[PDB]
Amino acid sequence: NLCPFGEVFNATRFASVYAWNRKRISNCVADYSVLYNSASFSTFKCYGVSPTKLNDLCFTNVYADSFVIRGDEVRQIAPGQTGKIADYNYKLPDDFTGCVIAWNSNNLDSKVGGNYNYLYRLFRKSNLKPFERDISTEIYQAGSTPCNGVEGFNCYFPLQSYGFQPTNGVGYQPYRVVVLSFELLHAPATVCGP
Amino acid sequence: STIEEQAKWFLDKFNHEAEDLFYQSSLASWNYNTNITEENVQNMNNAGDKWSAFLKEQSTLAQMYPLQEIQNLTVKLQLQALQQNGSSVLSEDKSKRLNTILNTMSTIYSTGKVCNPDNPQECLLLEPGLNEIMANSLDYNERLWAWESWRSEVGKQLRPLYEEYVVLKNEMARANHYEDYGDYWRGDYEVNGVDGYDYSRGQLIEDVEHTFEEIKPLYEHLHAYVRAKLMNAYPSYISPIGCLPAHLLGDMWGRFWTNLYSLTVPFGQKPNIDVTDAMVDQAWDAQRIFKEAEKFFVSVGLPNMTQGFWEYSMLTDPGNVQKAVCHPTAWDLGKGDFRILMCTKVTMDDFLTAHHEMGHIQYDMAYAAQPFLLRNGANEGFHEAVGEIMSLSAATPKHLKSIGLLSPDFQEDNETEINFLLKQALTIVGTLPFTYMLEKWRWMVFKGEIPKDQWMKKWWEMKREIVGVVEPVPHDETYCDPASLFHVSNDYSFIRYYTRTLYQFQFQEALCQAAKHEGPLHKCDISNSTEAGQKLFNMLRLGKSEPWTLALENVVGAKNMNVRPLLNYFEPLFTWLKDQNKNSFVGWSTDWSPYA
Ligand SMILES: *[C@@H]1O[C@H](CO)[C@@H](O)[C@H](O)[C@H]1NC(C)=O
Ligand SMILES: *[C@@H]1O[C@H](CO)[C@@H](O)[C@H](O)[C@H]1NC(C)=O
Ligand SMILES: *[C@@H]1O[C@H](CO)[C@@H](O)[C@H](O)[C@H]1NC(C)=O
Ligand SMILES: *[C@@H]1O[C@H](CO)[C@@H](O)[C@H](O)[C@H]1NC(C)=O
Ligand SMILES: *[C@@H]1O[C@H](CO)[C@@H](O)[C@H](O)[C@H]1NC(C)=O
Repeated sequence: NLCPFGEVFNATRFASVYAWNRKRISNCVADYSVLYNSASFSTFKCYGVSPTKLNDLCFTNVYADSFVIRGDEVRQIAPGQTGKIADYNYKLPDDFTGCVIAWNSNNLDSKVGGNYNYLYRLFRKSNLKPFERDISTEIYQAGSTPCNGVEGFNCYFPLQSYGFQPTNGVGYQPYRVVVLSFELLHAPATVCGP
Repeated sequence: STIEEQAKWFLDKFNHEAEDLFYQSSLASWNYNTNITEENVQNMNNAGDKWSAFLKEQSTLAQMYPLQEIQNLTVKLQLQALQQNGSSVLSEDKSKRLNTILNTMSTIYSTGKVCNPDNPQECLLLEPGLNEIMANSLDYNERLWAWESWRSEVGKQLRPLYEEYVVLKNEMARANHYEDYGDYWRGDYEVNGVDGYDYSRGQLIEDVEHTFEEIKPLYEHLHAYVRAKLMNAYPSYISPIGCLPAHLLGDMWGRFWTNLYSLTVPFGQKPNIDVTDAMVDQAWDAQRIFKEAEKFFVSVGLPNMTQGFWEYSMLTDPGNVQKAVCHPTAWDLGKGDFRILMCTKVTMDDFLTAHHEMGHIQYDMAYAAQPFLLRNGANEGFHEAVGEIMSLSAATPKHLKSIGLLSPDFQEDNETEINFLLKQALTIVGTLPFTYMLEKWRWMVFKGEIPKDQWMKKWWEMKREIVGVVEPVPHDETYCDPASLFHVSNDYSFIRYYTRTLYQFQFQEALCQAAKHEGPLHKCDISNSTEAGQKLFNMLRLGKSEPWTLALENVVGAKNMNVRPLLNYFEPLFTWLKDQNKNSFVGWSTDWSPYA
């Protein structure tokens, strides 16, 4: 009854971080250490748990959030962080128990001349609360003068393209991120280790 | 809501947008500079156009935030860099014409060939062919042939281009609200918003001249000692009272006198302080040269080179497979991409140059976290100085002994120290009148002080007067000898190499004091000193976030350029030269010519 982690981790296309995707996982057996050695992940940090310990835990659901960011920014996918990604795109709660997993995706997501399809939100009037998701596109009013879904002075389209060229430094290269949240409700624990 | 916070958000936008457009312009230029082709000229033009158009729109917006209401010095500095429109103030036709001029000049410079009278189809480029002659030849006529062919066959091509370049560049500069292109270039040293740390564009000329007055006696005596030695190197060819012939100075121009060391060495029987022969026997190659520079920086606590540096740099000549601009350049392309472009040879010259160019990369890496507009040396002289501070330690006999290029039983005399100081002077002191004179000529051209029919007439008068060097062939206003040098035909400011040379000793004093150094400054090697690494890095990481005058004072305790640390470094050689010259002519007459 193995869990379909492959669908998430080995997906061909990844969401932009402003529009991060969530897959619900249930009714299956998950081997988290088999997933740990499933590749070389540049980041594999579990916060309320340990991987080898997860294989003797059971949860009612697991949620897998996936998106792309640059290397510099993987540090923002952790509780208590701030910055453009954590404030405006994807916010983990302070009491997070779950795993953050990341790997370098330069060979999939960068393109000679630049791949620009991955976006992030540059401006927002306040910070996202944990797991919130903003896909709106109104023009950000940075000034007195009220704009009008028209870019202009003090008025900025709020989303920006990453630009991934294979020649970028490793900080600037694309990284694919999978966040796993482990949920336990008063209901049958349907996702178990072996 | 406030202007300073509106400007903060605007810069936020600008920095993110700018970084990719700059980077795409850098890649296109890299392609042209490693692979000269017309297809790559047009891509460099297209990416340069795209970047300049974006810069024009963005600077128009930046100029709407009054700087009078900006407290954050770093917000004010970023907006200050966007106060002029830039290159885009030229019409489409003039901008296209200016680009065509720059690309023809740069292509002519590193692909132009001269061919032999003796051989109709041998063909030599400046690099390696003519440079090898101008560095190794001891034959008056061979050296004269390379020096004159280069200027006659390539310099004449550049003369009409250079005339129109002056016109268009000045037009650009007047629209950017400068007097002329030279005034524009001196703007790199301007500092405006900071009380007691300001520096006007006019102050730079006076500081260069006032400080150059203090360098003259040392140069006069190096000049006289070299001229006496050249008399036996070139019997019949050297006047005892005249300028030195321009083609006998060790490179295509006399920019450095380094390659005169073999002819002027004070104590020729001591172990060789030039480690060229030693690295050839040890089978060194370009890779070991750049790996050794890397290990030197790691010794003071600075990072390794990145993986992309080692993967994407061009560290040797690719062949005739493709045409490169061989002139050593340190590239900060953006987005963590750092490269050096260099056609390295197994010489001590290129060993030291590898250390200096990597120092510039070290600088680029240290301020990469700075916001885009402040990712720059505190001024062009700082950026040109860092690598040279390093090579001052990398050149010391003690350092060369410790990397195995001197015998493990090499012992230092007063004689070996005079040898080292003499070779150091041939490079460092020899270049100062060269550098001041070249740039004053350009400043005078730019401000309209030299009629076109007297360009080369004034050029050679100033060589004779300031530099004590004389052309071996009379030269027409069909020539354009300044443009036969890389920096003139590739549109680079040159006074950076003057201010840098004074800075590098000011800095070296402070780094060696941090390393708790024992004795005179020329024996100091900051290797393995992470204290010295730390003081250097803390200045490097600032970029242009602080005015250079405050930045300099934080390291060395002075707000201005100062000649005293350079003169003190060379003092033991200065005392020696004065005694050596006691039976020789010192000074030069400008009337003698090799030709008559
Ligand atoms: C991704 O694909 C590889 C290659 O088939 C496979 O070995 C690996 O287990 C897959 N990853 C996951 C999480 O299923
Ligand atoms: C040089 O440029 C041409 C096009 O300008 C390109 O097709 C060629 O592959 C390049 N050569 C190298 C060695 O990269
Ligand atoms: C404004 O200046 C302060 C220090 O004076 C600095 O910490 C801050 O980062 C600056 N503003 C921004 C947006 O960086
Ligand atoms: C260039 O910037 C200046 C501000 O100094 C501005 O007045 C001018 O409009 C800009 N160029 C254009 C597009 O006219
Ligand atoms: C210190 O530097 C010397 C050469 O200057 C070198 O031989 C030695 O290995 C270095 N020592 C350490 C601990 O790095």
